[PDB]
Amino acid sequence: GRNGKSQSIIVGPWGD
Amino acid sequence: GRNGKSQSIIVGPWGD
Amino acid sequence: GRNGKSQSIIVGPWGD
Amino acid sequence: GRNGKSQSIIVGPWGD
Amino acid sequence: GVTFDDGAYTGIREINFEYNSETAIGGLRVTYDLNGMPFVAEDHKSFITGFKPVKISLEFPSEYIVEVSGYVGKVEGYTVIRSLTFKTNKQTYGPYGVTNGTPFSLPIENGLIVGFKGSIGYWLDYFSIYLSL
Amino acid sequence: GVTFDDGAYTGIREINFEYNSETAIGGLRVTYDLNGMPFVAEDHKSFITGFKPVKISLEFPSEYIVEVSGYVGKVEGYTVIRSLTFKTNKQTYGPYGVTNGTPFSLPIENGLIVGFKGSIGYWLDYFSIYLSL
Amino acid sequence: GVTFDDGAYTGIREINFEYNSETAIGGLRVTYDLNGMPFVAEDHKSFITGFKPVKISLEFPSEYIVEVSGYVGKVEGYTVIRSLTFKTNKQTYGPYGVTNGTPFSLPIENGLIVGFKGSIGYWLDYFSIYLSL
Amino acid sequence: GVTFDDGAYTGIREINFEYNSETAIGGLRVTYDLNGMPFVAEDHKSFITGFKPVKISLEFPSEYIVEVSGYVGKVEGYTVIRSLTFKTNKQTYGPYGVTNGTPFSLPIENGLIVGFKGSIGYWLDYFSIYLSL
Repeated sequence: GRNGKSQSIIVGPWGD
Repeated sequence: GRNGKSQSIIVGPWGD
Repeated sequence: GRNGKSQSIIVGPWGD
Repeated sequence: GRNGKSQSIIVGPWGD
Repeated sequence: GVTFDDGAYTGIREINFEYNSETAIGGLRVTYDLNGMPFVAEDHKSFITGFKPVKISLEFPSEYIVEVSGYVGKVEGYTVIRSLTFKTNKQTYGPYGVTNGTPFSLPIENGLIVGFKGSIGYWLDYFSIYLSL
Repeated sequence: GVTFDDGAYTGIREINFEYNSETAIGGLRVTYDLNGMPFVAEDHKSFITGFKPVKISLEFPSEYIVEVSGYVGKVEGYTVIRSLTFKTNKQTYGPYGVTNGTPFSLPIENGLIVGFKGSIGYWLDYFSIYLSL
Repeated sequence: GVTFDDGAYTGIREINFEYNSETAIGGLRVTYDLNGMPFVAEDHKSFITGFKPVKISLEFPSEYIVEVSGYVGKVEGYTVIRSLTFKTNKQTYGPYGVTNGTPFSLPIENGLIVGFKGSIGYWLDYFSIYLSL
Repeated sequence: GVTFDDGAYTGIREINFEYNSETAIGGLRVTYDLNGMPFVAEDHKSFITGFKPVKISLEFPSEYIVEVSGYVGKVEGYTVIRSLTFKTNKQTYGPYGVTNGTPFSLPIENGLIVGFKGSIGYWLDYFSIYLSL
């Protein structure tokens, strides 16, 4: 937790 | 365009 | 870590 | 205005 | 119906809405979190009555919605949301309503729902979701 | 199949993928925009052949995807994406594939798709979308 | 002094604060925009009086802050903000206070200030800024 | 000098730049992280030589920059960055260069630097920073 990796909004998945 | 209103990610709409 | 609180970019503080 | 280019928060410049 | 737009907030504490097992979804009222404090948005009501209200009070902030799904369908010629299901990281709430017609689903891998906008007349006509980290 | 994750970029310039009118979606290869330059991500291929390839080269940056939809369905017991449709602010591309089963749709009111991750075996097993302003 | 954190909003409509040409900055009270409506945050007051209040009411949304700068300096052993200047896309407001000591500046090329947090005792001890698109 | 704009990435792995204890900062070359992979941006070089190069290779992703500061000053009539200091959550790198003139500082309470743009001639004329969660 709390690192130098930029976070992104991710929606899905579809197909499960 | 280019004003002081914070932008947001909006998904949808569903129901059309 | 990983909760329902929206995160924000915060710069500063200035004055320390 | 309103195109397919991802926007980013940019602070600065410093040195002017 | 009449359109509404709660705008964006810092999270969600509670969601109350109406549903009718024969027709479709009715009114909706969301209680968001605004920088740590409860913020009850305006009640977006149906033009009619005869619904059953469901009150989902999330265990904020440890509990948050990870997926919203439901069914879209025509009711008297109107295309409206007929069923809704809110899945959180703790449990599933729903489905509530008529699960017939076209299904839709918004699973969220990363991010949070921070707002709702849409339109409600006799029933919930349609709606959108604000997403943010 | 084998999972993949292109990560996030600054936009999308082109999307190439396979589809079979009888089975489902096959391989996928996206060409993103990385700070103004083309960036062709790795080709995520199907384990098999016999598909038809479609190449959607968007008119970046004036043209962008405003909605992705399609159908999910079982093919030989596997739940996979069987049909895909990419709608932009200029035109619709698709549907390509078998439009039978459970429909799904990601209309975007505001924001941009900036990445894809998922898994592909014989066909496209499932996928997610990176969203950002 | 006592810490405060207004949290994040959708913009800024007005900023009121105290300044003393001999000492430093005093109390601060911000009126933000919350999804189109005015939202006056709590008044963060100085422990003492003897200041001059300045009221900057921005022409929202056409007018927004594009840079915040000022001076940091010791006042009776305390490191505090002694001067502040708010530059918008329409005009500059300030400087107000004592412009001596260490200068600081937050020019914004792209993005918006959407919140303030900090600490105020006799004077403004320090502060941070929430940034967002 | 000649302007440059690396654009945005997913993080920073390494930063190499030139400094002269008498004049100011020289060339700059950043190695970013792009979705888990190293991505060395183009080398933005000084028009002249005679500098000392410093190579800051961050321990990505556990290590990230939490503040960038330095000094702005005139060198032969040109306003340029004369000193730079990069503080991470593990250690401080710098200051490197001439610490005279107007100080500036970008402490980051929450968020990450994901890009650099600016202009370099004989020395670093000025620069901006891309911020993101």
